Amino acid sequence: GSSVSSVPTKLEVVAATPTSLLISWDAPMSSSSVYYYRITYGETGGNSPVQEFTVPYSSSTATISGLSPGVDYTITVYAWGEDSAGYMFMYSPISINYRTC
Amino acid sequence: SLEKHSWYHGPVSRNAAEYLLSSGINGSFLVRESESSPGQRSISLRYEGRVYHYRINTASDGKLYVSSESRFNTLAELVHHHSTVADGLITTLHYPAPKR
Repeated sequence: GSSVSSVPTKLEVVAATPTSLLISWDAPMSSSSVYYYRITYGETGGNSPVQEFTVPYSSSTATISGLSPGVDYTITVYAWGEDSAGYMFMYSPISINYRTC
Repeated sequence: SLEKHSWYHGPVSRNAAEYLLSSGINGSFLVRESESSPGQRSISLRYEGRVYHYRINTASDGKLYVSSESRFNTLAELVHHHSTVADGLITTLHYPAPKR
């Protein structure tokens, strides 16, 4: 019986400047075994290209810069954990749409 | 043939991958055959001194992938892709581990 879980479980975003966002998510349970997060962002819809970066598991916030004022972006945060066999896996990710201004 | 590629190590164990990556740097990696499930391949990837192990999945239509959204017809295409963008890996695939 294959299963997946949502990690992170809450994602908050706010415009920092017309060209940047502050984002934050919930720190994981220790039981989730998270090793890093991948953050992606790009224009909303149509499986459009994303820029991406990773932060370590000890982070629960990031900034995203170089955005276009007013443009709708989709921000997604993925969590990668390590299973009992010593292999990495992806939790089900969280996403939000947002724009500066 | 796959064995021509320095990144392709064939049947080596998880512990052997630690040895093969011992004097690696960030992005040093190898593709190997998994002992926890045969016919299955894995990427072992060094980052900040730790080795991370990823299953290479085979889709029902034969394509290969680490991340579900990015599937490829061949292992070479998969390695090429993840050498330019991490796309789920902790870092990009950079330097093949030396073979021993």
